[PDB]
Amino acid sequence: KRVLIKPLEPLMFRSQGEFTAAQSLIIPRPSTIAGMLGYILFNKSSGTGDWLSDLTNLLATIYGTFIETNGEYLFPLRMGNHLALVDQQHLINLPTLLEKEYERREKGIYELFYDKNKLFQIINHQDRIGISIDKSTRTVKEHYLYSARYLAFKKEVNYVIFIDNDAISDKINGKIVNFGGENRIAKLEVDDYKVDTSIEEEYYLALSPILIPDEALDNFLDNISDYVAMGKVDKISLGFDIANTKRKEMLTAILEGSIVKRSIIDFIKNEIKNDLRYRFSKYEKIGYNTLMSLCKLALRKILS
RNA sequence: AUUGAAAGUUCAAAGCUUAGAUACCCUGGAGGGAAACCAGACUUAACAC
Repeated sequence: KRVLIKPLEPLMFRSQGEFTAAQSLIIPRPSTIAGMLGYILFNKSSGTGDWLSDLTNLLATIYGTFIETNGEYLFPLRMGNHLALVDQQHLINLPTLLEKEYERREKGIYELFYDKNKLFQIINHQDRIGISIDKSTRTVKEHYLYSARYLAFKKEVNYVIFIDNDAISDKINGKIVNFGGENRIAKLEVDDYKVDTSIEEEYYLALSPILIPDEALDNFLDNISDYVAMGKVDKISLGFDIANTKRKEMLTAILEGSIVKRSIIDFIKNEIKNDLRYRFSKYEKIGYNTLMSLCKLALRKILS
């Protein structure tokens, strides 16, 4: 039902190329969680060139990711190039604060992203530099000096997701998994948890990157205010497929932690023919289009 | 079936070099070899009567 991913050690979720150190994301993308879960549930017989088909077959609908620090729940929130983790008690008045007056707008939002921001109390950015040594000289092998900015945790942190199917939630319990990038470790634990679904509010929080079908890109973009009140829109890669050893895709997405307006739902519902409808239904199945209500902890997918 | 897999911050490297516990500094100042004390005490023996 509810799955807590507890990182045993600093993590690495590489983003935006490798070219001082390569930076890590705060919240891992849903493709990473889906890939770890499929890695657990894998069987070496269902192979197909469609990574997400073989991945949707291995599991069920996964709901987006947030932070459980110590009983508290933190949620991503971005204003544009400004990520933060806030407890939902500060998301309540947010829509009121959105089309509130100007100076009150900046007062409130910059009090949220700076003092109410619980990111740095939780997250440290730990640069790690490694090298490679040739086994006969015992001096650094030439050209092998790499760096990466890992995501260290000051206090114990969990990533929270919700999975619908309860059959896999038995062979997922207590598994030690290779969560993330350069061979780091996290533990999964499964617990029964109660979460509402599909509330009809006006302002939702993108818990996961809301994908855009690359057909309504111009449509969605040239009038952007109609769908997102605050957040970031960026072209993101969908990761790396283990089977064929390639990058996955690139799609414009509404980065997790954005504030979406109810209209976006109907918009996405009107711009998908059967083909890409099935495609993006799969995408949502593995966990991309997850919304939460600023009211309370109540999730819903956009299409499903 | 994870923007993945793989990769030792490793190698060489003397806390060394110059550098005086030295300079100035009286065992001196104060302090009576003094205080007390009789060169004195006393006659005895013998026989005669």
